[PDB]
Amino acid sequence: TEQLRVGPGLGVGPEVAATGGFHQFYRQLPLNINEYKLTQLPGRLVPG
Amino acid sequence: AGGLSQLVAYGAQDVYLTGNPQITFFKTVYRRYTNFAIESIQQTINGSVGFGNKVSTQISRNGDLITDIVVEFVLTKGGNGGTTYYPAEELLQDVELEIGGQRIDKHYNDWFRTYDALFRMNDDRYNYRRMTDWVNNELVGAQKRFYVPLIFFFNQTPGLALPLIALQYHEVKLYFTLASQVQGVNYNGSSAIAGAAQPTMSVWVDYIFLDTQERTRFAQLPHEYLIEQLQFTGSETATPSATTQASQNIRLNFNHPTKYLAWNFNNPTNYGQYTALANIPGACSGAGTAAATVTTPDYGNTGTYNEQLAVLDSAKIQLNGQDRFATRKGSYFNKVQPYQSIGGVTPAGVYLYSFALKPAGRQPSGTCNFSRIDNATLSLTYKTCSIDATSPAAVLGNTETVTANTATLLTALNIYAKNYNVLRIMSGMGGLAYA
Amino acid sequence: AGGLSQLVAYGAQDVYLTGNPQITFFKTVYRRYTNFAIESIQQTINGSVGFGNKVSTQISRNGDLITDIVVEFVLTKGGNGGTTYYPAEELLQDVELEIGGQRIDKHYNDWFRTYDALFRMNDDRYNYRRMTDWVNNELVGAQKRFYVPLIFFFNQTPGLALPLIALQYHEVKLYFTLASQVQGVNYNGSSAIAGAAQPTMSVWVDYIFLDTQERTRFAQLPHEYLIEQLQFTGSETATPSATTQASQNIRLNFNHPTKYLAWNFNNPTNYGQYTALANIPGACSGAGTAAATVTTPDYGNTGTYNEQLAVLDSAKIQLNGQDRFATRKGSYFNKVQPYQSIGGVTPAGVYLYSFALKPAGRQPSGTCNFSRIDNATLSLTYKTCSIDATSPAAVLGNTETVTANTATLLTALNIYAKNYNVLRIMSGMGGLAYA
Amino acid sequence: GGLSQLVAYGAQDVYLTGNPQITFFKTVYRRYTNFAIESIQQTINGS
Amino acid sequence: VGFGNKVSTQISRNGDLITDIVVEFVLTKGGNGGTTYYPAEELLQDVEL
Amino acid sequence: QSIGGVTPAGVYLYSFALKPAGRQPSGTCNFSRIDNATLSLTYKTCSID
Amino acid sequence: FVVVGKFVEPIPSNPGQDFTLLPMDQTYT
Repeated sequence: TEQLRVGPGLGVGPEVAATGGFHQFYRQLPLNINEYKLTQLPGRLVPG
Repeated sequence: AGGLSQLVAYGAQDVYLTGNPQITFFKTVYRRYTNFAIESIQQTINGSVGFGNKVSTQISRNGDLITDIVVEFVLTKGGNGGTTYYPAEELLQDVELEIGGQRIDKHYNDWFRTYDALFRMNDDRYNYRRMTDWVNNELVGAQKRFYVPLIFFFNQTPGLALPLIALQYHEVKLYFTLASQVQGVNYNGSSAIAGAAQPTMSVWVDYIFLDTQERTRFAQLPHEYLIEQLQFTGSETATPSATTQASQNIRLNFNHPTKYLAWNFNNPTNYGQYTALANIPGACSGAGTAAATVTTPDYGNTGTYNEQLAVLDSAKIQLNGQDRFATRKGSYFNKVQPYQSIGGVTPAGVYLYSFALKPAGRQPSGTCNFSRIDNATLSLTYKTCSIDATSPAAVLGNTETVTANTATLLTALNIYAKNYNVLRIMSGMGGLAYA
Repeated sequence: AGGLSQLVAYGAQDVYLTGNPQITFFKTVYRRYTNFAIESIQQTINGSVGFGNKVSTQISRNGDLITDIVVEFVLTKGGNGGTTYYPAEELLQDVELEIGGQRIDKHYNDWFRTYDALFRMNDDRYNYRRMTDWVNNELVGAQKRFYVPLIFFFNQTPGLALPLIALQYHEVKLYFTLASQVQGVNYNGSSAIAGAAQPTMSVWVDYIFLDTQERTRFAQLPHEYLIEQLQFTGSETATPSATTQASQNIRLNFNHPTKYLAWNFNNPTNYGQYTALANIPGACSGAGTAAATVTTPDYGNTGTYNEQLAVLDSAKIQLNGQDRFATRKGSYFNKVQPYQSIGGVTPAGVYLYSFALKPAGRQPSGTCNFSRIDNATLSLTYKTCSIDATSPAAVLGNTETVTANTATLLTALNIYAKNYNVLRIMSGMGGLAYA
Repeated sequence: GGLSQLVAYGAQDVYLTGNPQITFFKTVYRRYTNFAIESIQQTINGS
Repeated sequence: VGFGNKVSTQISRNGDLITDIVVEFVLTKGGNGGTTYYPAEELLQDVEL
Repeated sequence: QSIGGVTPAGVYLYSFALKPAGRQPSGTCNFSRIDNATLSLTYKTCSID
Repeated sequence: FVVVGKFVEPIPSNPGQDFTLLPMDQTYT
């Protein structure tokens, strides 16, 4: 066989043996669950 | 020789500091500013003044803008030195700020105590104590005028002065609640002090008088101010015991971009008591001697930096069930957070967690917007209350995870959040942008 | 009447302050900033933690930038209150900062002590002590967690947050040396304390998580940072004697634009001892009593402001054989220098000479470039050690040029220099521009 | 962790971080004129 | 506020329209049951708009 | 104000409506657009024999 | 996409030799 020996590094296809060194740039943020359950009501005034 | 011998020692590494210079430190150009004047004007207080009463005042239109507000109180000691603890602060139970008929903010005596304990420091903190307590060993009957500066955003920087001038159709009011009792003034622990004087109260507002063009601009142009607000809810503490480490998940009903959270545990009976009582100097009434009783604090020394008497073992904040940061010990929140973010010293039992680089400043420096967080939770772990508080050795020589048996008296939990909002003022009216 | 009466009192002498005004004080503008979040994350320590051991950690790539670093220790008391002195600091003998395999910087326990002595102050200093020592009269067996902040250039401000994200192909490491002995923890003077516990250690790094705009720019663009470094050379003191004023000329093997020099004399036996021991109330173990000895300090009170116990009579710095400034007395370096330039209070035995207007700040403000000085030398004159330290009258009533006979124990000299270098980062790699 | 705060972005954040003007992580130091400071004893006239 | 005193209030602009007004009072019994008759009503001697 | 009947001790009502006894509605509070609703209670001291 | 430049710095005073530290992009498909 060829014995590929893939290295570290995520966020890319299998064609890349290594992408990052000690700190890869790829980062993922959480989906911020229940974001629709927040209304964000504005403020209003009273009759002067 | 002399200073010239240093100037000659010039090379490549100096270019980064002094090449193509932009400034000089030896010539300062001061900025020309507008013409203004400041006047201290007394406000009229409606409603009977006395302990436990609710009174109010409307801020007069003497100037164009307002900044500092200081509340004066006159109290007489109901007992000897060592019997009071920040009594003027205790007395001003709360204050509401209403602009245009809308609540803008609200502070509580405990916030003033927490705020001071956490954000003031050094000589400013001492001068503050001098204006709210008796600190020169005064005796029973001593009369003193106290000053309790308010800490609303417009009372912290002139930059956020309220433009009464731009609020032509809107009133600005302060509502004050006076405590039913003040320790060492009209009550001693649970007992009333017969004959105690009722407070004399007066509210002072420092007004800014602007010159012709600046006044014109304020009156006619729209303004928006980025201001601070305090969010606050009182909770029941998952009180620890000699037999267990209590823990508690507290869902935080907070909103808005938050600079920081602050909290404390306390004995609701004894104002400002954030720590357990013990027979060690200052930790209880009579501490260190035969009369030491670990049921009542040495009121004049109620606060302490002695962590052993604190009850928080560890804590974390979770957002939507996910850890915000790794769990840290109570001393992290008490000593490290303030070191990093404030630079002062925080008393045991008072905790801070900042979402901001510099939460003590006016300028936002990173916030946690809870208006976009479904479930914000503060997770607390408490210390084990197994130490016999009447035995100094038991207290002073013990381990990290334990505290005094008297620490179970700290059953009240106060959680605060300091956030930003926007005060929009225009066309004679104003209020806050967000709810 | 009132404030308006001041506004109208306007004329020619006011033009310089308010004519053609540029600014106001009553309307502030906060600047909008790039979105980020800060998280405190625990690192993994390799090597065995214990007294005298060397351990290390590679800072993980969890966030983008790093700022504060805190090394936590859990220590126990091997004796009663008064037997320790900032033991967390004594324990952390040194910390070395390595980036890309290059030594960027390195701190020593003595520097942490010197640094504190010169730059922290007021309640910052007190809160700082609370995190490194036992300050509430704790007893033998007591256990506490200590927090020793690191003081590398990036640990003092977000402004220099190290862009780990821009260092894609380089390691960032901390190497920590733990002292073989810590006073009042595992040793008492020269005596080991049987049963003493080994320290528990944990090191935390505060990470900055950037939003996309900046996370992208930091990763893609080159960077340059003007940073500070500590240079340190240890040497022997021209030990003074009752029969003579010792003098010494120490060639200073320093380089780079130096913000300031700092130094102290010490008894290497006792961490933080920069002064002589004496039978005056706070200067020695048992001082003021029949048990007083001037061979051992009251450790909890090791530091002092009593210059009578210090050994520097006078000093000057020569550059290439030429006097930099006229010779000044030791008290100039101990009291005046920091008054004028820092604003804190420096303990006896610690000296500062600044080349900078603000040695305590980040902004360069005048430096002495030692990379261009073939021979810089520190010239010292010592006090005469003829005062009988066991007699408080002898000490307290002495003269300017003399000190304690026990001042001859301060045989070690530590000379520090803080300088400015340039950190450059490009294409995932970096290091410092000058050697 | 910290990423969970970054994502909590809403209408109220435009005032603090929208159209950002500054950052906190790149201090720009002012370049200044080169100088040195020396403490020199003066002659005092009169007894 | 007290017996025989005249007090007044100006209504704050805390909303657009107003309806109900409730005057709260705290009174105590100066004697036993059977001694009072609608005492809070008696107390509020009159109200002028 | 809202119903016109008499409620026994221990039973409490808070209306977000002018007339909660009707069908219309007169008015409502939409809790589906409120993220943190809470009822805050203070209890009496249980000391009476 | 990384930006590699020349790093404009002042001329060295005494020597002309220094450490280059060429950029490298460690990634292998």
